[PDB]
Amino acid sequence: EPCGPVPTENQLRWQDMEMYAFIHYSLNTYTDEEWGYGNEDPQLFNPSSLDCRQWARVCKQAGMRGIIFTAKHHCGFCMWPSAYTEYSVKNSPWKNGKGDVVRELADACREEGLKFAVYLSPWDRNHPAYGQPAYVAYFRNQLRELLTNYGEIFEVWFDGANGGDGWYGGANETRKIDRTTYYQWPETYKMIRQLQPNCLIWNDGSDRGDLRWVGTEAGNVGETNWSLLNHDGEVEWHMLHYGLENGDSWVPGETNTSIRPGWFYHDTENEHVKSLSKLMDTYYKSVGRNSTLLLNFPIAPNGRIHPNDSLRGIAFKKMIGEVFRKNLAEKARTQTKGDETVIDFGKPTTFNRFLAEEDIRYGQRVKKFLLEAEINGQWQQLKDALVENGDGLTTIGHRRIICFPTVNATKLRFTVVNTKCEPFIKKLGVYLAPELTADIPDAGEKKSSNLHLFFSSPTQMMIDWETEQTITSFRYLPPQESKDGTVTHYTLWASTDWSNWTKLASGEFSNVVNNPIWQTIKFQPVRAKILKLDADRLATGNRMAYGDVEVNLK
Ligand code: NA
Ligand code: NA
Repeated sequence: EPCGPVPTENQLRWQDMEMYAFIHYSLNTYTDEEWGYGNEDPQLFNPSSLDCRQWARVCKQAGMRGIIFTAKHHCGFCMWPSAYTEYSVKNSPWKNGKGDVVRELADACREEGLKFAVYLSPWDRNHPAYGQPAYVAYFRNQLRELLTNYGEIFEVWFDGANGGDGWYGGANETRKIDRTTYYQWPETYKMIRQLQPNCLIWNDGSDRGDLRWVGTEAGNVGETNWSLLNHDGEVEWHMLHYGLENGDSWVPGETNTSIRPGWFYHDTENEHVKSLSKLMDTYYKSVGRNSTLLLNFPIAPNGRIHPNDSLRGIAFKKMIGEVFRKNLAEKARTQTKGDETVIDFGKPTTFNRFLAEEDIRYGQRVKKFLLEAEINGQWQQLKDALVENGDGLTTIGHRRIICFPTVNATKLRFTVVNTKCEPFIKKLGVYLAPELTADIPDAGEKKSSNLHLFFSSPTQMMIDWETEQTITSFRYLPPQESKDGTVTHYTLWASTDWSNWTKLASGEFSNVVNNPIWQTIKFQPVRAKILKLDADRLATGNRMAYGDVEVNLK
């Protein structure tokens, strides 16, 4: 009964995993860097307390259905005793060079009932022949090892990220490849299919794999999300984030992000494990937007996931269970006339979530829908409160969840406005999510939790919005866990065009160490799109830290 491209059985089961974990752990875990350069010393790999069973337990307790593990990241250090390199745990002090992290994690996923997956970085900064054909054969030999010796692999991840320069066996060169042709993916893809016929291939930047990136690391996919791409030709950013309405291939998007600002463990980020409200936001913008959530939990130098991350994951899984515990549509009278479905609760009913699912076994069909609630005898249009322009009511696909201000309503109407073919709605749901407040245990809410906060480097932090903003003040809170990167001087810029621009500040945080209270920066209202905070000397370290920041508006 189909309509446009349809997913394979593998792609259906993957989609139903809903959330699974990423785990990043490499030599740069020990150098406090997001990337390793390729000459990090394997002697660094010496955790005091490694336990892959803890990783699996933590992930399972956050509601993850599997784990994708960095068997090898960009620096090229291998987490399993490959036959093809010495740059691996064969030559680390951990278990006297006799350990295999891929094995222990595979076993632990098995023990905890989690699916297991591997990330094998195509870009390799250690290998002397990177960018030459000999590295391609090395890559495949290693991939053969991972898909032969560790049981069932649910996904294989080929990062598109490439920074050009690396140690490269001592050459210290910057090397350029043609990403469309260098890795020779088709021969590699055949091997994957042969060794692991149930495995889904994620790739970005070249030959289409079974899954696609969503074009950002922030943890969202488009409010419009077609699980389609075309098989051939270049993929624009817009196609990653929103998919392609008439794409000739089912290539569903995977929403990847970290539970911390960085992918790897950093001590200064222990205070910034994303809050419950931020993760719920990500949930609604991944699982709630026809995607899966790939949430990264990094391993600390001691070989364990940090307890902050663990506690937050549990609070997250708990809240998701609470929001969706009671489908209010279940007791209601539901009927469909034409393109209109009315859920009649029979009495005034309080809710703030709507959920629809298409039966995507038969493809993705809905292009546009409407939501109305009958409030005091009058129909009122609802919209997606998480979408800034438009009502956000376009595609549905695997699952679409719509948040809106809580209403007290006797009926809700769901209308399929536009569709490719006759829609097959497999499920409809209505729910009352509880208030997200700071005092929820382990929620970790901060004033900055849902600001788009990132750094450029350790003098400078930046904030930005989607729309343009009239900013009347800015506040800085020093770190309260430890004082390592406390900011003493500060200068603060605003901007409308990303060109850094205009200066608000010049100051000095007074007695900020012996008195870590909120610091307020005074300035005339600026219209701005971006803020820019400079650390002008850092009290005890090399990366500026903060407890929290607040941006006030008109
Ligand atoms: Na393919
Ligand atoms: Na909140």
